[PDB]
Amino acid sequence: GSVQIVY
Amino acid sequence: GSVQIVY
Amino acid sequence: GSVQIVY
Amino acid sequence: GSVQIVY
Amino acid sequence: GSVQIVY
Amino acid sequence: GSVQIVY
Amino acid sequence: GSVQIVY
Amino acid sequence: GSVQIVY
Amino acid sequence: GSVQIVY
Amino acid sequence: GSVQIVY
Amino acid sequence: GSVQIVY
Amino acid sequence: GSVQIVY
Amino acid sequence: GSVQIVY
Amino acid sequence: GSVQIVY
Amino acid sequence: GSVQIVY
Amino acid sequence: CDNIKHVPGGGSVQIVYKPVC
Amino acid sequence: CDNIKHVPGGGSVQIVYKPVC
Amino acid sequence: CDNIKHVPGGGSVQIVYKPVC
Amino acid sequence: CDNIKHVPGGGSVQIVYKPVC
Amino acid sequence: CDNIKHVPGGGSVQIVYKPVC
Amino acid sequence: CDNIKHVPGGGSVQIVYKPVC
Amino acid sequence: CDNIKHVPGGGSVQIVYKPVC
Amino acid sequence: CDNIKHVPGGGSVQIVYKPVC
Amino acid sequence: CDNIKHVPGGGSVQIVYKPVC
Amino acid sequence: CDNIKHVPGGGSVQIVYKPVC
Amino acid sequence: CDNIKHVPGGGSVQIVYKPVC
Amino acid sequence: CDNIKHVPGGGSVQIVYKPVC
Amino acid sequence: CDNIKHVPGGGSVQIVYKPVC
Amino acid sequence: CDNIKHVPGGGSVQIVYKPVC
Amino acid sequence: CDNIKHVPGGGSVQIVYKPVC
Ligand SMILES: *Cc1cccc(C*)c1
Ligand SMILES: *Cc1cccc(C*)c1
Ligand SMILES: *Cc1cccc(C*)c1
Ligand SMILES: *Cc1cccc(C*)c1
Ligand SMILES: *Cc1cccc(C*)c1
Ligand SMILES: *Cc1cccc(C*)c1
Ligand SMILES: *Cc1cccc(C*)c1
Ligand SMILES: *Cc1cccc(C*)c1
Ligand SMILES: *Cc1cccc(C*)c1
Ligand SMILES: *Cc1cccc(C*)c1
Ligand SMILES: *Cc1cccc(C*)c1
Ligand SMILES: *Cc1cccc(C*)c1
Ligand SMILES: *Cc1cccc(C*)c1
Ligand SMILES: *Cc1cccc(C*)c1
Ligand SMILES: *Cc1cccc(C*)c1
Repeated sequence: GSVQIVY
Repeated sequence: GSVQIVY
Repeated sequence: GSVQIVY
Repeated sequence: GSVQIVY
Repeated sequence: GSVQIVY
Repeated sequence: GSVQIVY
Repeated sequence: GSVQIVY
Repeated sequence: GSVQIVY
Repeated sequence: GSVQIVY
Repeated sequence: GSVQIVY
Repeated sequence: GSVQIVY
Repeated sequence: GSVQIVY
Repeated sequence: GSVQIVY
Repeated sequence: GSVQIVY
Repeated sequence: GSVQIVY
Repeated sequence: CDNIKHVPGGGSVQIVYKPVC
Repeated sequence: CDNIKHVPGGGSVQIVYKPVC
Repeated sequence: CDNIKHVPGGGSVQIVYKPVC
Repeated sequence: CDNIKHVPGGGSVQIVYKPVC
Repeated sequence: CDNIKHVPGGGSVQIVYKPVC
Repeated sequence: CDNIKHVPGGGSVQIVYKPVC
Repeated sequence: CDNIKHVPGGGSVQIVYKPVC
Repeated sequence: CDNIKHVPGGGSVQIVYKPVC
Repeated sequence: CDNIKHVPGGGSVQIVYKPVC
Repeated sequence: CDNIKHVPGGGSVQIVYKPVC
Repeated sequence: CDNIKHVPGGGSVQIVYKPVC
Repeated sequence: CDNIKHVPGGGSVQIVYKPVC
Repeated sequence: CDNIKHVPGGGSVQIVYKPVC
Repeated sequence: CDNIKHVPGGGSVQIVYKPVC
Repeated sequence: CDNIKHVPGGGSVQIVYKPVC
């Protein structure tokens, strides 16, 4: 249940 | 149940 | 349940 | 449950 | 539960 | 002509 | 013409 | 024409 | 026309 | 036309 | 193509 | 193409 | 293309 | 393209 | 392109 | 709201919760 | 809100919670 | 809010919680 | 808020909590 | 707030908590 | 409002009164 | 408001009264 | 307001009254 | 307000009255 | 306000009255 | 928004852009 | 926003851009 | 915002950009 | 903001940019 | 801000840039 954000 | 966001 | 943010 | 931020 | 910030 | 409010 | 409020 | 407030 | 407030 | 406040 | 406003 | 405003 | 304002 | 303001 | 202000 | 005329001629209670006007 | 005329002719209670106007 | 005319002719209580105007 | 006319003709209590105007 | 006219004609209590104006 | 393209090719007057966007 | 392109090609008057954006 | 491009190509008057942004 | 590009190419008058940004 | 680019190419008058930024 | 119960039971990303509440 | 209960049970990212509450 | 209960049970990142509350 | 309960149970990063509260 | 309870149970980084409270 992790979160990864890339722009 | 992870979240991955790419723009 | 970690968080990783990359711009 | 760690946090990593990269700009 | 550590925090790492990189600019 | 009065007003009474109760909750 | 008075007002009374109670909670 | 008075006002009374009670909580 | 007075005002009375009670908490 | 007085004011009375009580907490 | 001018604009004129009067109140 | 001027603007004129009058109140 | 000037502007004129009058109140 | 000047501006004139009058109150 | 000048500015004139009058109160 | 414009030109509202609230004259109940008695007791008045107005309870408005998070309006967006 | 513009030109509001609040004249209840009695007791008045106005409770407004987080308005955005 | 502009041109508000609050004249209840009695007791007045105004409770406003975090307005954004 | 502009041109507010608060004349209750009696007792007045105004409680404003963290307004942003 | 501009041109506010606070004339309750009685007792007046104003409690303002952390306003940002 | 997004991606608005206001190019009247003349005089332009925009009067917006209390928008909530 | 985002990505607004105001290019009237003439005189421009913008009067905005109490926006909440 | 973001990425606003105000280029009237003439005279520009901006009157903004109590914005909350 | 971010990334505002104010280039009227003429006279510029900005009157801002009590902004809260 | 960030990254503001004020280049009217003429006369510039900025009147800001009690900003809260 | 009141009494919101956000319990996805996993990863949660909330991106809210200029809300007016 | 009142009584919000944010318990994702995992990773949480909240990005809120210029809210007006 | 009142009575917020932020308990993600993991990593938490809150990025809030120019809120007006 | 009142009665905020921030207990992520992990790593916490709060980046708040020019709040007006 | 009142009655804030910041107990992440881990690492905490708070970066606040020009708040107006
Ligand atoms: C008509 C009206 C009543 C209360 C609040 C608003 C914003 C408007
Ligand atoms: C009409 C009105 C009542 C209370 C608050 C606001 C912002 C507006
Ligand atoms: C109409 C009004 C009442 C209370 C507070 C505000 C900002 C506006
Ligand atoms: C109308 C008003 C009442 C109280 C506080 C503010 C900022 C505005
Ligand atoms: C209208 C008003 C009342 C109290 C405080 C402020 C900043 C404004
Ligand atoms: C589209 C638009 C025009 C003026 C003001 C707002 C908030 C939006
Ligand atoms: C689109 C827009 C015009 C003027 C003011 C605001 C807040 C937004
Ligand atoms: C778009 C905009 C114009 C003027 C003032 C604000 C806060 C925003
Ligand atoms: C966009 C803007 C213009 C003037 C003042 C502020 C705070 C913001
Ligand atoms: C954008 C801006 C103009 C003038 C004053 C402030 C605080 C902000
Ligand atoms: C329900 C809700 C989510 C995010 C922002 C607001 C103001 C409200
Ligand atoms: C519900 C909510 C989320 C983030 C910011 C605000 C002002 C409200
Ligand atoms: C709910 C909330 C989150 C962040 C900032 C504010 C002013 C409010
Ligand atoms: C809820 C909140 C978070 C950060 C800053 C402020 C002023 C408020
Ligand atoms: C809630 C809060 C956080 C940081 C700074 C201020 C003024 C307020």
